[PDB]
Amino acid sequence: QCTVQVRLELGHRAQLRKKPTTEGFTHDWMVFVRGPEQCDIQHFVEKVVFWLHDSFPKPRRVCKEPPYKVEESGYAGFIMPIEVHFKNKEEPRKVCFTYDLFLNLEGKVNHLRCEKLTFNNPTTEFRYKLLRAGGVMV
Ligand SMILES: Cc1ccc(C(=O)Nc2ccc3nc(CN4CCCCC4)[nH]c3c2)cc1I
Repeated sequence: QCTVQVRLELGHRAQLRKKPTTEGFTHDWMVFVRGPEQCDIQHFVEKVVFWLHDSFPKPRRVCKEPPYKVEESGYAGFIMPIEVHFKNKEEPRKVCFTYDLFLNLEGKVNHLRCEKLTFNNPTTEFRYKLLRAGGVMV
């Protein structure tokens, strides 16, 4: 009976371009998954999959190593599913967030969403990956 908590930070920045691109993109944005300061989520994260709006080319964007992010331009916000896959042999194998990639049509957005994962009775192997990433026993 051991519990290990880890923290993920999901976020995005978005800025209204001074002048739109020749292709009518009004906004640059960047979305990411990371750990807090001094933690290393690559120890227990296999890959992060960002599911972009179906209008984007290759909207299944995968990062297998850090940084777990996508940098894009576009013209609108949307709801972006983000799957974080674990280096876990048992359940849960992954967690899915629905991320609100919203834009400020009149300027800049800099948003952070903090997600605390609780793993009950991880395998010895996966427990090792969580604590090495900076996870805490509860
Ligand atoms: C409700 C909605 C929200 C966002 C988009 C959008 O911005 N789509 C989009 C579609 C294609 C794109 N292509 C780029 C520019 N490239 C993409 C490939 C890598 C280099 C940058 N940005 C793109 C943005 C479309 C809709 I309707």
